[PDB]
Amino acid sequence: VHLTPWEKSAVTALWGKVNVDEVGGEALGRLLVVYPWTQRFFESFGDLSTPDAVMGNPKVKAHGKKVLGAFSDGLAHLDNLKGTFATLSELHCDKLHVDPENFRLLGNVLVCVLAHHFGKEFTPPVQAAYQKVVAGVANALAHKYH
Amino acid sequence: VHLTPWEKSAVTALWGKVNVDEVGGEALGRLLVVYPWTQRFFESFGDLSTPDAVMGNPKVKAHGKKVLGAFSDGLAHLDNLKGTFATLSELHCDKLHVDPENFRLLGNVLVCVLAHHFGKEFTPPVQAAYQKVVAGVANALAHKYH
Amino acid sequence: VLSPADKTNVKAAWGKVGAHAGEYGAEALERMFLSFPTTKTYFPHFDLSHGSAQVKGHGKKVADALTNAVAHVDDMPNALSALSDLHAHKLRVDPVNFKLLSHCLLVTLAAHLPAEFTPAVHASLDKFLASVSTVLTSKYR
Amino acid sequence: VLSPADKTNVKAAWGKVGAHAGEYGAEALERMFLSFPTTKTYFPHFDLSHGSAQVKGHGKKVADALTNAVAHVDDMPNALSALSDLHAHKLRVDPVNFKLLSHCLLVTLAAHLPAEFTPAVHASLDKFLASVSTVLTSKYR
Ligand code: HEM
Ligand code: HEM
Ligand code: HEM
Ligand code: HEM
Repeated sequence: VHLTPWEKSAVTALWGKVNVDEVGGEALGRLLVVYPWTQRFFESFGDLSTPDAVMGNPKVKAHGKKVLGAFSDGLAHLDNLKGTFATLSELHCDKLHVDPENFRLLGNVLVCVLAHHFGKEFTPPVQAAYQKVVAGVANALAHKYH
Repeated sequence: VHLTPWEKSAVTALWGKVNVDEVGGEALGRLLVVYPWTQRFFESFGDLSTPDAVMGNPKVKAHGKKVLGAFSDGLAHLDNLKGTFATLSELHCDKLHVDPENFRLLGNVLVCVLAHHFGKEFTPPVQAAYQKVVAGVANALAHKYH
Repeated sequence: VLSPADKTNVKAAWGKVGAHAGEYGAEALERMFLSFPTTKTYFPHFDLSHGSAQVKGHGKKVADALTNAVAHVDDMPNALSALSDLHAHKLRVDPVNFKLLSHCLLVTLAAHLPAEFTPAVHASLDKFLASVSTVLTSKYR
Repeated sequence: VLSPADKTNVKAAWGKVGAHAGEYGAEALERMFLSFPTTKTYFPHFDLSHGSAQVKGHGKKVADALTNAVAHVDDMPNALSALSDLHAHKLRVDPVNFKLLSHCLLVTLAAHLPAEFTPAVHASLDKFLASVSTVLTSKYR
């Protein structure tokens, strides 16, 4: 959504240190662990029995890098998240049939993962900036639902 | 809000048959009975200890008329509820300190009241139309919170 | 916690729904599908048109579970045991959706029970639906 | 329902917090006020600036009450009885804000427990804060 000029820079800065592939697998992995019902969409992924299994699942990691790579690209379009994610929105609603609530939940996990990996650097203002980002991305992906 | 042409008609048509004063008191009263915590804002109103006390309270009935009156007035501006409730939004935040969730709770109640008052005339498609309206009014009223 | 008054209110109003429980369940589903499109993501295998055989079928199932819950308001977790199992381990319907259907079941009841839907009964019914939802979501995590 | 491992995980993580709990409470509050401004509607009597005496003090209170809950994890309803009474009868904070503060407590812990905050502990801590939220709001109606 509307971040301030400084918030947009805080986001941009922090993200320059983010290994998208790793944070992607980590974030999606924790989503399946903390909110196990999200696993409903990934039966084909194989072993998702324990946290160590989910986190170590190669399909989970690979899907996580895909999901976060798309999220990453969208950061270059902060002022038009609705437009940049429109196609993905239709796909998640029409083909994938994914409840938008899942996007909000992954957003919660992503923030926890950033806080975790960055520590003190992920300050309250930096968090506020990313809250606007994950909320905007979730609203943008949910927008074309019908 | 983003209603379709027919939805805009259904809203106006139904609303014309609405007695704002009667429905405003009913809706505000039911808000206080159904979600008792909302009473936090109306200490000056006096007796609000029981459902009958609340529903028969003159101040609740008066405030209901005022609130739904502003809601009614807003229905003539579905094209820009933001600008319409901008001042009110700033007032509920800075002066009254009202949590925007209260606006959504009032919306749920109103829909129930419209359902109760109109019976089957409040068809599923009419409700969907009113859902976007109460959602949009709540959103417009929340827009100026900071 | 459903007080004795809540249980009395609930049983009276549900008692009034009676033979229409099936028709009401199907109507609440439709109200939900229309007002909150996201909920349809759980029914891609369903024909969701008005008067659908699947909607009617599922609406009757939903209503019957509610009838059972009401007849056992004093021990719902036990009465809805296989049901909380089904939603937690198979369906996996995100918890936020339960409030949407509760809202629409309330709306449906309001539209059908002119005399019965008093503010108090309205309050008791809201609590009851939230209880059923709490139970149905109890084994997710 | 918090499992045995959940309670083991919670106690272990919160123990690590240790003497920093109050400081973390204030940080959690600051993160919540900034990321979710609507929660500030409940503190119009507070100086909400970074480092304010009021937020510092309230952060300690919230942390201690969480330490109290951790100490009585098998019976939180009774242990937090006076607090659930307070929130339901006086403060009357709408139930939705509890999830907001829980999110920021969880984020504050992640920010301070590089080694401790594993996926499993993440899950248990989230469940824990949700339950504490549930009891503090259990007497709302
Ligand atoms: C930040 C939000 C998300 C982004 C940007 C994102 C991105 C994507 C992308 C780029 C694809 C591949 C689609 C294609 O181009 O062919 C995908 C697939 C998919 N996404 Fe999302 N996604 C998000 C969150 C989620 C969440 C939270 C869920 C559900 C827990 C989800 C479930 C799926 C599923 C089921 C697939 C299909 C995987 C398969 O091939 O089996 N996504 N997503
Ligand atoms: C559709 C929703 C609402 C609208 C459009 C609305 C409208 C109004 C208006 C017109 C005023 C008077 C402003 C003035 O001229 O000074 C007002 C005041 C007030 N509203 Fe709202 N309101 C809404 C919902 C609510 C809700 C749900 C709450 C909280 C439960 C709330 C709490 C108040 C309070 C406490 C006052 C102060 C005046 C008094 O009652 O003494 N309002 N509102
Ligand atoms: C709040 C009250 C709810 C009740 C009492 C309830 C009850 C039921 C019942 C009785 C069944 C049929 C089980 C059987 O045939 O063995 C069922 C299935 C199902 N429910 Fe729930 N449910 C509730 C909420 C939800 C919600 C909120 C959704 C999603 C918006 C949902 C989605 C489903 C789905 C996906 C099925 C299976 C549909 C099919 O394939 O036929 N349920 N539910
Ligand atoms: C994990 C959840 C929470 C815990 C453990 C908690 C704990 C407490 C405690 C220990 C007190 C002090 C009681 C006393 O002085 O006797 C209190 C006060 C307060 N809490 Fe809660 N609370 C929680 C959530 C919330 C939420 C979500 C809000 C709203 C955003 C809230 C708003 C307040 C307010 C307004 C006060 C009074 C502050 C003052 O004037 O000093 N609390 N809470």
